[PDB]
Amino acid sequence: GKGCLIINEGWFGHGSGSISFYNYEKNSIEHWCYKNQNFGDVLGVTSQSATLWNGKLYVCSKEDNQLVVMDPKTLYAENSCGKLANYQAYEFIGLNDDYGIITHGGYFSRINLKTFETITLVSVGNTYTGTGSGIAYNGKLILNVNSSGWGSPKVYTIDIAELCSPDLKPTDKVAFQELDIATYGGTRFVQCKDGNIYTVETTKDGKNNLVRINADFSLKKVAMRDDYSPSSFGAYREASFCGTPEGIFYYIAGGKIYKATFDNPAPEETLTEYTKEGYGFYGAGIRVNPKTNELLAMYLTGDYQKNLLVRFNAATGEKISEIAYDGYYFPATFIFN
Ligand code: CNC
Repeated sequence: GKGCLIINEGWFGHGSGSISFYNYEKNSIEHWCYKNQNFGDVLGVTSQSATLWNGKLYVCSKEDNQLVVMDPKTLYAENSCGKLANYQAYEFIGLNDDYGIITHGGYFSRINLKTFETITLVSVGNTYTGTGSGIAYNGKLILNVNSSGWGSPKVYTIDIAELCSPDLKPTDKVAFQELDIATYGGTRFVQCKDGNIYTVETTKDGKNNLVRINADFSLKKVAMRDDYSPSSFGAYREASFCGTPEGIFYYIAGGKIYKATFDNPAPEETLTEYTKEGYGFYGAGIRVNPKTNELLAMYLTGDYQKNLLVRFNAATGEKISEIAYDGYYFPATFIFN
């Protein structure tokens, strides 16, 4: 069936995160989709992020069941990992066939994708401040470090081959370089068909730059809208910044959706002026499906009891559909398969 997955934080203090399914053909929402496919097994507490990697869906939770690896189509569990570490799991970042990264509120971990052995790296620069998103690119991990913490760490690059050493120990001072990309909050990484990476700098003074990272790791910057906000490391969520392989980017700025490019990074024109009265953005806020030309938007009310998903045309901004539903879900992000 045509649709999208919604990763839910879940109701902190009351139950787990969960996976909902917005069926577009039915214009219906189905809840607890992982649970109902896996004989009552559940995600952890605060399911914040998921990642597609080598045909599997990795779903992170901050606490308890910190990682579930599942089939993207069926949601049948490959591995329900339980607690990986004494650090909160934020995101999964793929390195290769053998290894991934788990980001945290302080440090980051290497995870073996066969065994689930989790090694937390405690002496890699100022990654003690927290790690957000990241991406594997041209033999390097590009890592969103919490620039708001002590020492103002900028984006790190780390050699994947060094990270993937079979002799890696938690105290190894794995070499890094800093890129000139301040990330005072959480950012995201988009790979385009040019073979470059796109991300969002947010500086100490709150200026937002769209940053192209080249295959050489040299930078080109252009100013985004000043009213763009990253996600806060105070309560880590995936940032709103996303985009297509064609170089069309989307972000939330001043509570409105913008379509942007590298040539038009700070648009005055919105994608849409859509509101529903008393619904505000939550979680990641937006994600684009490049395969369908669809932008999905997630909202809830001020008391968190009522939820809204809206599906737009990603080119023109016209509303295709919406669905309103009750419950303490706290939507985190969208996944398209
Ligand atoms: C609103 C909110 C929320 N909060 Co606060 C945020 N942002 N929060 C707040 C505020 C509560 C009061 C208010 N203004 O309504 C506010 C700003 C004070 C707060 C505070 C904090 N929050 C924090 C975080 C990280 C979190 N918060 C969430 C619970 C995050 C929530 C999201 C979620 N998925 O649950 C959240 C969006 C919704 C809570 C709610 O209204 N639920 C409905 C209500 C009917 O249920 P309830 O059981 O009575 O809710 C109570 C608890 O949620 C409690 N509480 C709230 N946050 C925390 C955090 C912890 C660690 C603990 C033990 C309790 C809480 O306060 C609520 C009383 O109204 C969280 C899941 C968000 C996220 N997705 O990461 C997350 C906890 C993750 C985890 N598994 O540990 C802070 C550490 C932020 C910071 N750096 O200061 C801090 C810790 C407070 C503490 N207890 O020590």
